[PDB]
Amino acid sequence: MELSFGARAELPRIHPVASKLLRLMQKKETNLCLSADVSLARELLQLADALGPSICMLKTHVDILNDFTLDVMKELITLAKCHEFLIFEDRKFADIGNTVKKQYEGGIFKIASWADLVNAHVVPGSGVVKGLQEVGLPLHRGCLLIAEMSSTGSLATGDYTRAAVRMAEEHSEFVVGFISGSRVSMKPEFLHLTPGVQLEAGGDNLGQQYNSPQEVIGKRGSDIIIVGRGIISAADRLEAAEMYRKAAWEAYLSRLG
Amino acid sequence: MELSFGARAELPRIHPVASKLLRLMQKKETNLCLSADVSLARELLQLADALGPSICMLKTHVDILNDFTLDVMKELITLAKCHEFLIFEDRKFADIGNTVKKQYEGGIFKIASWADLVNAHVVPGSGVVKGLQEVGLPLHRGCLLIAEMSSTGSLATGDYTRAAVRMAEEHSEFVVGFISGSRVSMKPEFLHLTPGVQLEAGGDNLGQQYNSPQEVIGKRGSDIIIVGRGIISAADRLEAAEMYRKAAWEAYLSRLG
Ligand SMILES: *c1cc(=O)[nH]c(=O)n1[C@@H]1O[C@H](COP(=O)(O)O)[C@@H](O)[C@H]1O
Ligand SMILES: *c1cc(=O)[nH]c(=O)n1[C@@H]1O[C@H](COP(=O)(O)O)[C@@H](O)[C@H]1O
Repeated sequence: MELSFGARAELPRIHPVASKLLRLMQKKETNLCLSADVSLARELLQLADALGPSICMLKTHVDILNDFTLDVMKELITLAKCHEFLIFEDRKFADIGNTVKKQYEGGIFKIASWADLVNAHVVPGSGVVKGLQEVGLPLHRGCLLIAEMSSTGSLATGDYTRAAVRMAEEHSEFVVGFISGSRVSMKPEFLHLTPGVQLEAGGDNLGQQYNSPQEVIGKRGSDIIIVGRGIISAADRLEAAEMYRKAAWEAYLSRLG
Repeated sequence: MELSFGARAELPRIHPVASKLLRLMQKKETNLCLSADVSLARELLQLADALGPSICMLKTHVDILNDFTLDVMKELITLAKCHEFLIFEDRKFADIGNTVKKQYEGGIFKIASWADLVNAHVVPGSGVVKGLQEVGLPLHRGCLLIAEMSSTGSLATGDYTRAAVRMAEEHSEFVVGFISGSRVSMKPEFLHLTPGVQLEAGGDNLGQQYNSPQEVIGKRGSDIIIVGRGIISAADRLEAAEMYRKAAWEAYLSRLG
């Protein structure tokens, strides 16, 4: 039984961060996350401002920003509130719990202070989630677990993916969904976000593989497309964003009815 | 037909970085890597200077340093050159090749500019290594692949571990060995480095598990122990470093002869 984003936002077990997201997806008619894979703060903020209306989420790699400061992140928060989107830092945590706790809270980035969402690899075992949760819980943050990857030779398959699902189910106070290539849980309170998305067929020269929004959202039952180069490489990033938005939104609408 | 570290340093297929490491290990009689898990530059630099003579390597998490600057790294390299140890950034890369390339070279940290060694998880497939190599090779760097993890519930087992070994063999120009709990490769040009080490049985509250140096080096056939809290939390960190060095060194001597 397929529910709209708006209905899912009111599910009994839903995390407030997942609720917030689903509500804005419904309101704005977007299930598109911009992967803002740029090196300049000015470009990041210019993309966030311009594309903000078209997106439900902006995904960051702050460790690639040459001119990162916390003040940059303050302005990004301002744009996120204005345009109504979540910020997701794609840190892809993959260490022991005691370490990831500090990497999340601390250092120069202070990721927990500005990121609504983060993600973690499950390879280290559930300790990884426990450590993140000690930081994220009071801050009303959420976490996505990496159940599958988009890249060639990914080992995130079979029993590995199944472990990802179990680990999410067991930490549903904090874990709000998955990075995956398709639906991996049947629990509707879980979000499925899918990278490796482009309109055109292809890949890159470093193992990345692309599937279309229609395939990912429509056929494979994912919720949100994550799109970097498909948009960022365009001349007009706004036009490209709208193209991806409409593709993902209509694929979603068709699955519902 | 087990060779000494000194002999392994001279193997025809040895990587230059491994060779440099192996030689200093023999020279200093140390197969101990300090995990310098601290939040202040001053403390990182003080531990490096004080414990430098006892260690073959210093493992960093730069993303937990509250006051990182490239100047702090410049100074660490000075100490590394003085005391003769390598710098290993435990970045645990776990993303697509295109992304890790930028995370390794770029951002605020510019890891490749100062870390002799980095490590990577094998979960994304070989693209993760291809991406890092692009930066690492011109900069005369090495990489370790994470074949096993020390934490409870680790998924880095069986076929995954085998996959890591194959990936290293196929990228021997850049990959110099492993993060593992035991010997995973029969090829003597590869290093094995083992975290999750303390003299006493136990663990932490967040899934870390400990085995002793004699167990790891002696019975399980690893080359180097990685030790954080076992040293840093001791009252006397110098004496602590010396105990771990002597344990790991003796264990190595015994396995050899
Ligand atoms: C993370 C996990 C994964 O399985 N695949 C990924 O590509 N990523 C990240 O998503 C973005 C993909 O961007 P693009 O191929 O659309 O440009 C990227 O930031 C990568 O790190
Ligand atoms: C990395 C990989 C692994 O399998 N286990 C690990 O513990 N780590 C890193 O090694 C250090 C262990 O420190 P300690 O338990 O001796 O204090 C730590 O920096 C962890 O991130």
